[PDB]
Amino acid sequence: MIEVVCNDRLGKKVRVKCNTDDTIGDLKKLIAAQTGTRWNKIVLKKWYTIFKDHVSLGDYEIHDGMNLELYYQ
Repeated sequence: MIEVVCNDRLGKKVRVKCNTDDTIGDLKKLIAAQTGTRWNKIVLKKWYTIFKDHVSLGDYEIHDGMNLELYYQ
């Protein structure tokens, strides 16, 4: 299992729950299909890494309990 906190730099705090097996596309939908912040305009990047759907929480060094930057524009 892998927990990922989606810190809304815009002005909010929304924690998420997923796992290594999960992918970027799924994660994007996890938040988008909850708070309604889309999955395209939303800037979901941990520190500064391009989160591509063709992955599984690994290419960007993912751990079970980390924070991610969430910029809304």
